Amino acid sequence: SCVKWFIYGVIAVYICYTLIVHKRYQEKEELTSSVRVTLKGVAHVDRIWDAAEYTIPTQTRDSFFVMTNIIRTENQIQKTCPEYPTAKAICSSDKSCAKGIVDVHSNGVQTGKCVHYNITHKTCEIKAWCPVQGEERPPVPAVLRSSEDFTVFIKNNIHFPTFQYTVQNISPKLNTSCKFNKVTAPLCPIFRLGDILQEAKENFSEMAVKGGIIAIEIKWDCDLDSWSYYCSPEYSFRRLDDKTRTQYPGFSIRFARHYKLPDGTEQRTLFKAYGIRFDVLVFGMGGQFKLIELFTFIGSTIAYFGLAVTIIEMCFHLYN
Amino acid sequence: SCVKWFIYGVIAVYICYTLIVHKRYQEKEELTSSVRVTLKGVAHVDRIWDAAEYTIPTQTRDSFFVMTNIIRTENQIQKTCPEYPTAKAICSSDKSCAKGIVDVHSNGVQTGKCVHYNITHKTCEIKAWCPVQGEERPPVPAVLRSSEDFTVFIKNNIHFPTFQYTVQNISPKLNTSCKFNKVTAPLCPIFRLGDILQEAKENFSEMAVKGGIIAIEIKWDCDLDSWSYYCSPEYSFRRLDDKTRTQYPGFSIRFARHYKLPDGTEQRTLFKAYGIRFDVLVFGMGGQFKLIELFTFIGSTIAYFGLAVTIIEMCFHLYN
Amino acid sequence: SCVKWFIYGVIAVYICYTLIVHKRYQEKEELTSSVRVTLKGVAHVDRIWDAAEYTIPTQTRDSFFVMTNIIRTENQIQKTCPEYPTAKAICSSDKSCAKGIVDVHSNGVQTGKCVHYNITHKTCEIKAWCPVQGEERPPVPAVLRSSEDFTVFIKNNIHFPTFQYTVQNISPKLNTSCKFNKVTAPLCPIFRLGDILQEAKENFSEMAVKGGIIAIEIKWDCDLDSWSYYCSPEYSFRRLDDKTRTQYPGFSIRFARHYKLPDGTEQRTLFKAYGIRFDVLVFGMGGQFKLIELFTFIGSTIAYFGLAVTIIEMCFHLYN
Ligand SMILES: Nc1ncnc2c1ncn2[C@@H]1O[C@H](COP(=O)(O)OP(=O)(O)OP(=O)(O)O)[C@H]2OC3(O[C@H]21)C([N+](=O)[O-])=CC(=[N+]([O-])O)C=C3[N+](=O)[O-]
Ligand SMILES: Nc1ncnc2c1ncn2[C@@H]1O[C@H](COP(=O)(O)OP(=O)(O)OP(=O)(O)O)[C@H]2OC3(O[C@H]21)C([N+](=O)[O-])=CC(=[N+]([O-])O)C=C3[N+](=O)[O-]
Ligand SMILES: Nc1ncnc2c1ncn2[C@@H]1O[C@H](COP(=O)(O)OP(=O)(O)OP(=O)(O)O)[C@H]2OC3(O[C@H]21)C([N+](=O)[O-])=CC(=[N+]([O-])O)C=C3[N+](=O)[O-]
Ligand SMILES: *[C@@H]1O[C@H](CO)[C@@H](O)[C@H](O)[C@H]1NC(C)=O
Ligand SMILES: *[C@@H]1O[C@H](CO)[C@@H](O)[C@H](O)[C@H]1NC(C)=O
Ligand SMILES: *[C@@H]1O[C@H](CO)[C@@H](O)[C@H](O)[C@H]1NC(C)=O
Repeated sequence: SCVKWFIYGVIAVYICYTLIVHKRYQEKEELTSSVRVTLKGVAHVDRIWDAAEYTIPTQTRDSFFVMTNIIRTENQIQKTCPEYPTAKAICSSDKSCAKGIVDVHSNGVQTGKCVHYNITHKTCEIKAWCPVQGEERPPVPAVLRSSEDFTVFIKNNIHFPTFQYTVQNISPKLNTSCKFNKVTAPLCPIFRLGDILQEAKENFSEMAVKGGIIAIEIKWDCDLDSWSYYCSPEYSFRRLDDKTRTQYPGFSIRFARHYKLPDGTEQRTLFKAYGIRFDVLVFGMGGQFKLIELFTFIGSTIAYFGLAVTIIEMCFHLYN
Repeated sequence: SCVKWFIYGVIAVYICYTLIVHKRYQEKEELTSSVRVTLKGVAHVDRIWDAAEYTIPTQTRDSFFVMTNIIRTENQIQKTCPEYPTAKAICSSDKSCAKGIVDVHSNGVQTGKCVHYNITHKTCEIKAWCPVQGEERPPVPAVLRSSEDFTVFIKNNIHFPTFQYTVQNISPKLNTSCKFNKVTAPLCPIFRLGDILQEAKENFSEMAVKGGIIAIEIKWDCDLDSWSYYCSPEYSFRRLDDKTRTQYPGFSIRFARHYKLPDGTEQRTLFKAYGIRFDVLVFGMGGQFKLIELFTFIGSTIAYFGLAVTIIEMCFHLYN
Repeated sequence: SCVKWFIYGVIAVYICYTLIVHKRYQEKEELTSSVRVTLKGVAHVDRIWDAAEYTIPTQTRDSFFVMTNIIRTENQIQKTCPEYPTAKAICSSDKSCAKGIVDVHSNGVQTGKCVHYNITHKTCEIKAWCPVQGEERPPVPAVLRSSEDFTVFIKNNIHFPTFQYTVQNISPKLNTSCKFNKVTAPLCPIFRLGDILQEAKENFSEMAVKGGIIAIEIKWDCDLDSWSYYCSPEYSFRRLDDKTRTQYPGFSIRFARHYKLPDGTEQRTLFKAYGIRFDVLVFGMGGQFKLIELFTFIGSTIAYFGLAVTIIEMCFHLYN
């Protein structure tokens, strides 16, 4: 009959483990998140890149983009010019150049003339925004590599609407001259971009040349009970784009700045901006004591394990 | 006896409660949402602010931004100038200004000289877009406070792909001259921004100074069965950022408008636009009768509670 | 006595079915996704529309927007002009035109005078960006209808962080000269926009006039076990806005390009750009064998079905 009370002890111990460890006495709710970011830093290389230059106006609620490398082509006007030298765009004679837009890779409608691109090579003439943008190989060191030293301030506000409870990842009074540390300052959400790529096992200088995608994962697992109150974030950092060269890594945005000359003709300045798009993913759950939950758990285990206790009871009776 | 059939009655009543109240006969599916917004309104304050002035192009699917307050600094050129005099940017001598150092408060790379801003205030000289933008105190009544009277038309379309059923938050014929009221017109998705912030227990005049974040929460709980058909939206409104002064509330975007002067050198106009970012959160579930589910429920409860019945009959028969 | 071991066989075959089909030996994990898109194509209509022209800078992680139809109003200056002829704006005499307080549909503050719009009709004078933008009905064939032939390259990388495993929807070495095929080339995520709308049962020519919303749904159901390895995406395509005359379909963005005249006064060019906003929705789950999961399943079925077996054993003895 020792085996019997061993089974009873196992059942009781399991019910208490489930109750306490899994907190079956509390209601759970998924958090509702709000993220805001503010960038600080300036790079002076052939131009002064403050935040207004290396950012685009942010209406998104979960991500933000920092420019790390730049290809700029200025004062381009709609006219005729040589195509950029592409396998299908290089020509020896006008017979190679078909009229109109031929493939999706062209920057303009082809006139059919084969015209010099540089001293050495010829290429198909096109009607386009001229001169066509032609580095195509981003600068050997990244232009805005200095962005490694920029800092980002991530204001994350979490809401449990049922519990009417709100938390943020900021200490009650925060000294700005702080840098995030897992143990010493967990409530300092100021991150050096280089440090972020560091925790993601990535080399900023290398990644900055062609861009990429970094996920800032903020996890909240919250107990709102007065006994054992824990509600604080856990950050992890991960690179989301395949780093391998053949698999098309990196990220860039294309944009233009349009101008009008005194004559009235429109002229534009075309940017291809490689950069890192940071995706801020905030998931989490929170729980709080509720009587209805405790009662339903008690009733549930009383029913189920009450049936188990009686069946095991009669089993030991009927056979011994 | 009495206690036995009391237990059987409790079991039967519970199976019925579960079946009907929890609708265990229907398959449930989580909705997939689509939001579009269109803003209407004009403010005449020193300039004519129509939608093209007080919004930025919205490619995001979950949110939209309305400008409420504005700081503009015009005709700034890349050169050297004094930093803006903010405490901890002030200096008496050149040793306080480190050379080539970008600090959290600085708008440019420091030259290392300490230079006059006023007669009275000296500050670290920097290479930056000059003059530096230095209000840091947004206009005392909000510039676009009148935006309180703008209206937003929120077109929400939800799909249940399994059920191949689609719903919108718009009445079958909608008069534009309607304005949302919780009870009188629930399917009028035209909202006065002031009314939204009112529903969020917030003062538009106050919030318009430094900006903020409002969540427009659209809840759908849908029964698609013909005998009890309910599928209509439920709106709630909540401010997501802590409004307290010390915890860094508000929201803004920085952007610039670039021009070129005749010599070709760049000059830009820098905007710091405080405003409200509205985040449209659409959550929801819908359910529809399915035979496979009803059969699974009947089979499940016959199995489990059939075993329970055999326990009570056989086992309590064994005794007495 | 045959019925008893028939019950045992049904239970056993069911345990095996659940184990194998539902893969109860696997830990399951929800997907973490990353999408990048790149647009390629050029349209020649009165101007050269390359990607910098028909797109807006995209910082969002789940969507992208292509312009299909355009209304442009150039050289708009703040001054007085007639309102656009909308029902509430047409007037025969000055008494209908109220001064100052405007309507939500007005483009500027009213002077209170009733002034000529055409030869034929008059309308209320306003202070606004003049001339007001007045087609209100987009061009009868869409101006950028040719975007049908543009291609989009959708780079999707999914991560299972617990299993430390990542996949992408791109073949291991991919030649760009591929076009997506459901069966022949499923790992070629290069789509012609026309073909996208085709798969969604939509006509690009038709949709291009007023725009709309297309959902590109990428589903991953992944088994990472070596003996049964499947991890590849399946795409579906759906139009999210109700295709119907009265229920307000279509999509557009408003933006402006500001210029300065030699005088220094502001001049702007106002765009209403109709287009298709494509939403890339990536959901999925993946699973991998884990010993703790298999053990918890073994223990659970031993517990539950051990009680069931003893119950029916006691029943068959005690009664027949
Ligand atoms: N990425 C970042 N890394 C580090 N710190 C950051 C970062 N982003 C923001 N901060 C700090 O956050 C403070 C509060 O900024 P916040 O109000 O949220 O947004 P803004 O900086 O746009 O200001 P605003 O809301 O418009 O008044 C800023 O004020 C100040 O320090 C700055 C500040 N400044 O930004 O210039 C100057 C200052 N003094 O004393 O000169 C004091 C601050 N402060 O105490 O927070
Ligand atoms: N924020 C808002 N608050 C209130 N109503 C809004 C708002 N946004 C849109 N509406 C109304 O919604 C009607 C349908 O808008 P819709 O046509 O989808 O708008 P878009 O700007 O996308 O234009 P489009 O359809 O592309 O030509 C509009 O037509 C009209 O009333 C407008 C309209 N208008 O100028 O937009 C004028 C009009 N009269 O009578 O002059 C009648 C309308 N109407 O009855 O719907
Ligand atoms: N929507 C699209 N439809 C079809 N193809 C697309 C699309 N988007 C991108 N591609 C192809 O993807 C190739 C790799 O581009 P990717 O690395 O993703 O981005 P970027 O082009 O910005 O990179 P980069 O800055 O050049 O390193 C591009 O190179 C090329 O073909 C282009 C390319 N080009 O973009 O100009 C020229 C070329 N030749 O031979 O001239 C060969 C390519 N190629 O083989 O992939
Ligand atoms: C001319 O252009 C072709 C195409 O890129 C290139 O291979 C060649 O090196 C260029 N020659 C000069 C003079 O730069
Ligand atoms: C100096 O400039 C700062 C700018 O905020 C101001 O606080 C101070 O009163 C000014 N004093 C004079 C004399 O300009
Ligand atoms: C006059 O303007 C109104 C637009 O409301 C239109 O009904 C009418 O046909 C126009 N007549 C012209 C263009 O002569």
